[PDB]
Amino acid sequence: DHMEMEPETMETKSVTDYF
Amino acid sequence: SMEASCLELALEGERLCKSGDCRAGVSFFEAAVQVGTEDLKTLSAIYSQLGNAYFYLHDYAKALEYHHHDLTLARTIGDQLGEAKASGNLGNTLKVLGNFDEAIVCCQRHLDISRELNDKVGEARALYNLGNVYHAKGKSFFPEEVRDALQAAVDFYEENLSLVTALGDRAAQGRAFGNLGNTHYLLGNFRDAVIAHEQRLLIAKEFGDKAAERRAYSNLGNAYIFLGEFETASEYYKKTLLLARQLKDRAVEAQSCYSLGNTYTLLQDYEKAIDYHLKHLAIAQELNDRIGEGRACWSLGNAYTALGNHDQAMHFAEKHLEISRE
Repeated sequence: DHMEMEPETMETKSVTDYF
Repeated sequence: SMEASCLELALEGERLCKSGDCRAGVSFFEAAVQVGTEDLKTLSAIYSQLGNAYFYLHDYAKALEYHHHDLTLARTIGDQLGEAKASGNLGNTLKVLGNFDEAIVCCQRHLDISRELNDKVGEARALYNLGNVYHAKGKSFFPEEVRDALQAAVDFYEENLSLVTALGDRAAQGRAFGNLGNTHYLLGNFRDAVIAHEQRLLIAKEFGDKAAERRAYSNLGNAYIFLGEFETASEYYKKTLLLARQLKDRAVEAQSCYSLGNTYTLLQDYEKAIDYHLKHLAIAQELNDRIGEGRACWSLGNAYTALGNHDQAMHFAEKHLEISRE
């Protein structure tokens, strides 16, 4: 019985962060 | 200028990745790197997006390379927020690659920096990541150090749940509850696993997230098996099956049937066991799942042997020997 895990999150950046 | 073309290319990269075309988007980010730019801040965000895109394409070696460039550039320019983010990303990539010691250090840096900056959103995200790494580390092996890794995961998930409750972030609660429930399951805290997966189920329903709903039913089923509550467990696997069909997921439908087969065997209702095992056997051929086909054969051989049919037992064992060789 394999337990099913929740997805990893990742942190995100955008070139538009600096507009 | 170079800087303007670089931005134009990067924008298209981000558009394509958001639209779910990571392959096309990667090329635009790589074109943007090729053209180049003096703005190291912009470049850093392009590396980070490449890292994540390769991560989602399952090229984890490439993901690591790009997140390491981002981490380094974040230090070069003294962008503490960017350093924290790149560290979390590197830690998550190391975790998938099975490098748990370094993953812990990187994820811990994401957290420590998030606290220093009083960034509650980042802090919370880092605690979820750390829970994940300790869970994977414990599961990869209880020896005391293994129990301690799993218990630290529980603590990290609980701390996360506490902050994301203050933040009103329901999707984050969903993720934490699910992985907390799996960690409780590994520790043998089966009642606590149900409680966590029940909360996860509720949140899945609230978002209309059918696959999360299906995961939760399935995880609840597994916990009830180890609680000796086989009837309740079969009832949850019935919910996953109904959802499998709805979703037109062939593999997931096959698992539910297998799971039900095993559950009736534990109840000692051998006719139903046979029934669902056959349905699993069928779908396993269809998906080109050879491994599955053998398992069904072995399961069916054991059921027919316990039922009384000593002929079909021999036939499926006969079919089990074939598949195993093939």
